[PDB]
Amino acid sequence: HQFGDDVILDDVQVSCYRTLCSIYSLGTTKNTYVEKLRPALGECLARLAAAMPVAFLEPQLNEYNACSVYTTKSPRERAILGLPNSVEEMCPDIPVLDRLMADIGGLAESGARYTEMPHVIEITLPMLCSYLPRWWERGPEAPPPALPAGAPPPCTAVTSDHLNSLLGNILRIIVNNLGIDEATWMKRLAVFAQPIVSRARPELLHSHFIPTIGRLRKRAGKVVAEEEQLRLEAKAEAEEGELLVRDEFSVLCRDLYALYPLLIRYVDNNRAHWLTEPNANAEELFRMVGEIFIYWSKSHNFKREEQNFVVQNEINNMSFLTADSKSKMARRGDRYSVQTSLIVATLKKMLPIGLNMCAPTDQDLIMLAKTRYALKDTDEEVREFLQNNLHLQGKVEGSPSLRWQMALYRGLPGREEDADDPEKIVRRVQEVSAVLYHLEQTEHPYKSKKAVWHKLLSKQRRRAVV
Amino acid sequence: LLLQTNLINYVTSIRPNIFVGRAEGSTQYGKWYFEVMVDEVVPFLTAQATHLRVGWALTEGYSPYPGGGEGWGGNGVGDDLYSYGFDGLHLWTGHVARPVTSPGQHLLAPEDVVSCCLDLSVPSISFRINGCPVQGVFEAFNLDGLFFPVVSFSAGVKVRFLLGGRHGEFKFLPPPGYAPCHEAVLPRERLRLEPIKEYRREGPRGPHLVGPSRCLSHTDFVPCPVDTVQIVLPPHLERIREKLAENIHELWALTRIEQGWTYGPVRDDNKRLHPCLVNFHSLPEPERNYNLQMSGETLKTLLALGCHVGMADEKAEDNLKKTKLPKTYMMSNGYKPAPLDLSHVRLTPAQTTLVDRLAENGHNVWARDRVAQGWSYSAVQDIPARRNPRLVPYRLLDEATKRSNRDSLCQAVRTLLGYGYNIEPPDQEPSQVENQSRWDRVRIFRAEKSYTVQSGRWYFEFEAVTTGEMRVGWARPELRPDVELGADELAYVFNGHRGQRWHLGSEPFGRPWQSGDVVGCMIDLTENTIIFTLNGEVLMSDSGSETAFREIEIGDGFLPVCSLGPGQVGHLNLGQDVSSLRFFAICGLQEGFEPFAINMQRPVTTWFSKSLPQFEPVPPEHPHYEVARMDGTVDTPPCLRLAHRTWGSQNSLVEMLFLRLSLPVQFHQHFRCTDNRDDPEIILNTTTYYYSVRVFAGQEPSCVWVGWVTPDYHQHDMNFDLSKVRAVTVTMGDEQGNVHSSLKCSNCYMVWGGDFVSPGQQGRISHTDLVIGCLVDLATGLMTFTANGKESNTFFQVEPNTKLFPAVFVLPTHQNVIQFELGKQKNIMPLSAAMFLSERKNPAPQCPPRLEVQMLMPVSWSRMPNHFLQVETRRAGERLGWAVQCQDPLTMMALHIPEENRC
Repeated sequence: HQFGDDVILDDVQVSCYRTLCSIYSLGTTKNTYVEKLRPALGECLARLAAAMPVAFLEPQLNEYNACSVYTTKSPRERAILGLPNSVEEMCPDIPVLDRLMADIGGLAESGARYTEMPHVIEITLPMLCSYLPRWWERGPEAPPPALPAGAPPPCTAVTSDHLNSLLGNILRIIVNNLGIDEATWMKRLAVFAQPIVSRARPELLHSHFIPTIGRLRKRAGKVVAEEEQLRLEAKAEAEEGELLVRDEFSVLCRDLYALYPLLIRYVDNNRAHWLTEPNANAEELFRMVGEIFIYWSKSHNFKREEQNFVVQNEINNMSFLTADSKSKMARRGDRYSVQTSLIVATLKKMLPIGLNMCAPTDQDLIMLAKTRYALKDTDEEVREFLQNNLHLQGKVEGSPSLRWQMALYRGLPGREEDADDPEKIVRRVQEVSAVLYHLEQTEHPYKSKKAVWHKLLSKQRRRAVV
Repeated sequence: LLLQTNLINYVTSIRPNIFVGRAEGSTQYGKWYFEVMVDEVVPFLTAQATHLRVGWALTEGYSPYPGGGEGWGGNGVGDDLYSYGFDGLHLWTGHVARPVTSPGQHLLAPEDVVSCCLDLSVPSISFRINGCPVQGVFEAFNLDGLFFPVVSFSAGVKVRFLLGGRHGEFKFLPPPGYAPCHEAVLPRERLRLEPIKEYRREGPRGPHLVGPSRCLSHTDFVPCPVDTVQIVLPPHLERIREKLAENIHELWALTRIEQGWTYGPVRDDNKRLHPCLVNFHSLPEPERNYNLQMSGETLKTLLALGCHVGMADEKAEDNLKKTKLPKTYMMSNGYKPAPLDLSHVRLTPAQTTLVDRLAENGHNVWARDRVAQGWSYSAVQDIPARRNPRLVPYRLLDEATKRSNRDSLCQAVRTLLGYGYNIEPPDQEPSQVENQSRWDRVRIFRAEKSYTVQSGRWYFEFEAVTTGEMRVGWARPELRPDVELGADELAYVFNGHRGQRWHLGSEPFGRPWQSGDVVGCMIDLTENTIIFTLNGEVLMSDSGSETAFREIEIGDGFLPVCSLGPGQVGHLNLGQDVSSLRFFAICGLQEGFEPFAINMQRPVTTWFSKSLPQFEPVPPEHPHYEVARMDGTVDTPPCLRLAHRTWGSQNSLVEMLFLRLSLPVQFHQHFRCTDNRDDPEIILNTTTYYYSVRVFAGQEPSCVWVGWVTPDYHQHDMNFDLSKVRAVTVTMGDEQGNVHSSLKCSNCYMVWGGDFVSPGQQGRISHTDLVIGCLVDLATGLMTFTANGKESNTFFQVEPNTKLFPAVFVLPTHQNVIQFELGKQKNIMPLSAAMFLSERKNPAPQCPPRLEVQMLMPVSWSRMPNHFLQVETRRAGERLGWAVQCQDPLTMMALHIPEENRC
């Protein structure tokens, strides 16, 4: 409710400084009590950073800020109540913003794990994720009205570059710590990092996201290969290794539920531009998410481990999907639903890119490839089928709607008819057909109504077990 | 009997933004003058003759809509009782042309100057042609609203408005006491030429749909300061008041000094200086007196508001910190009266709003005092003539004077606080003006029912130029114009003023738009869902739903629909040009939605809700009103009875009902020069016809009006009384007085039942049933009334060819209200004879099926013309004035209903 400026003014500010600096000072020590305690402290710290009107990280520019004890109170005052006489001396233990960002970088490029930088991940990063947006709104790059713009110099120096660098470093940390068995901090860091993604620059995609999703896709593929071999060989030892593949599934689903909930937002803001001007990186991201969705659909275990992760970790996912409603400011389905699944949500978000890849003419071949997938024809088999039936491509003169669709298709700068080649066409038809296929089974699984459970029999048999 | 077809040219009306009226306590000058000069006229650009009329029109009720209208169309000045016009040869009012005599008579031609004069006092409207008097006047017309200059034209016209001063130069001297219309130009507004009640205007990308305009009322100019008669003044509030009087006087004097005013032995306006400057005593007493009355009005106003005032701190009351004027400054006086310091005093936002309200009241009090003195408003200041630019209520006042009166009064409040009198405002109470009904305020634009879709996936866009009340969505073909969109099952709509979605009520959904935002509406009949997007992003409920509405039934079909509130502008794109769509590719194209008009050679035809009330047959299933046709008996004639189904029940609707019979009686073209057994020859040769209305017992006659209405009646007033009735008198006379003719024309002729009733302030309830009889002589054009067989004083005279419908206006007070009794008095024919040719000589009363009761419905669906006249408006020059040009013809085939005389 943006009450901080009015509320936290003099003595509430003093108390907030004391709380802030105590929580930050707590970082150095290592204890089991501290480890179990940190997440609540970091959450409180983030909320306090968001609410606090002063920019404690950027003190040198405090003289501009009006909502500060130093400006409000005369030097005669502040002698009655002990002060250092300098907002810098407040509490020096907290480093400046540039220093902290440099530290987080250095750690991320070094490859530090959670054990080396547990204080940062649990406490500092949420504080920065809360600080940088609020002060970006009040800082340069804010939409300035003429008078407020000309008179006071902004206290904050925050810019979108800070947020972009922080997001890249966070993704770097996650990629460093993907493989580890125990990463509980992932969900909390992702939730805290959601806000800053809005200001992420386009280059972040190619720089960070594509490699991350590619690595996750490779890991998924290895895991499915192990699952296929395990199904091929039937033994009690085959029942052994089920545990291994499920543990791999669970850690993989943890990595995905860490990474995608950030990406979905990045996609939402950049989807319009990707559709307006086609982007090869966007197409490749669609390919990765589609491959992961195919693995999800084919592997029974992967779905169950996703579901177990969601239920045990109480991940609602409604905040990830709908949080923009919160920013704009006006149960088993809520627990787990396939709609909630971040895999299908991300695939549906990126699907328009895949559809834009395919020209309107390719719809007929797409349908044929979907039928072949229903015949269970493999990737190469649908490819050769498309080679055989390439001539079938739809007729612009024959169809009226295809006329204007294809007119728009040329209207796109990146899409030219001369550039298209048979191999490109058959490939994109194959990809879109596989995605649409598996999406149709996901959307209508038929698991419901296959064996209806009115549980009248279960009730009648409760008396029987009695 | 048969519908008639003919080709008619379109007509358009242009006015300046001058609005003048008369009201008690009004700030407005009564007499006004303007001119129109004809540069070019093409008599016959089409087969139909060119249209050019100049006149005055009333803000309320002058709603000329393109194409269809009264008579054969071409609605302009004088085609309604609200407008009064001159064509060069005739004076037009009520769609009647009355020839008027002028030297060198001719239809308006190039190089002709028409001078129009309005005297609200009489009231009278007069014309001069090329400086030569026009021997006819409009008088005795209604003053319910403001008056504005107007020209109505077809294509083939170039004319210029001359409004005086810098906006045009008059070729002929205005008659004495008549102000040029440019003087009426208001502070907050600049002079312009605008269309009247437009629902459409051309835009850069495409046409904009426009909501109803917000128009001022003649009451608005009347200041209404809060009453200060009941006042109790504490003694310390008496002297303190004088203290602030002198304090504000001194502060204002100094302020004038800092702005540079000096001392003058004499005073003058342009000079900018005031003689009081010299000392707070030495200044004249009348200034002190004036400041004292207003200082008291301040305290009395605080009391009237009821804010609690109390002496907070005796220490500050006893000791007053004194500002010291800067020593550096030097003044002819040499001595400055030190006011209290303003810096130490603090004001809260509530005090700021109180300051605004008190400044409003003070300015309104000043305006009332000046009005009592006889001052009036004028954009140009003439002290000798008592015309001031600032003599306008605070709302219409300009921002600069608003700020000056603000600031002064906030410093006055800080002075009170410096004395220490703490003031606590009372809680604010919301109020709803309801100056205009939802009916007129809301316009609905929908696609034509031919374009209804019962299948597929469709997309269309709506751009919001304004951020105010507008709704966009999909509607069923049987959408009722009356209902606000989405209140009923008929519409599936989204309202971004508040971020709501409407179907059978309102639920929060999405986010409110901002100016320039585009709403993409998509309907998927295959999945039976509706989706809304804003600027390319899907709107979400207070939930994860991507769909505003679900499980929709296809039924008859769906249509695109939008609704605009007053002062709202939208742009509707149905996809005839796919490139025009901004956000279609971002959302909808890949999903496969097709634009509503993707393959259409012609733009989609639209229909809009039109607020003109028209008579429609009472629905058989109308929940509240029932009409029963009774057969004639030996004792009783045939009758049509009205009953209230839901009377004496929760949800009962009690409101004014305007009813008329379907078929009229027509007066003869040429008026004749100069036992109870009917006499055959008398009854056969009589031109007199009769009907009666029986008001039942329990139905208050005071709530009933009986008589006739002309087809042009369109006035749907909840607070109806005979005063609201339109009326105007056309007077034609010789060059030297000697009035040849005076004709009174009105749309409604009626008698109030309270006139007939014997006084019943005591014993008001009457078991007896009242029976009001209406008689008309077609040959003499005379109309008379009978109370219970007793002749009433009221009588009317009408011109030949007049059509009159039996009409009853009633406020129900009982389940059984009225009967239209179609019967005959001895030696008088019933209405059947007059209505039907075959029955002209049949005295036997009859009620055929065609004769039916019709109730007034305020709003109706009206087609939007595919093409509209292109009018060029400019300012040719300071001397030339403003210029209006139409050159490209438009014609429409018009279907004419003869009985209703409408097209």
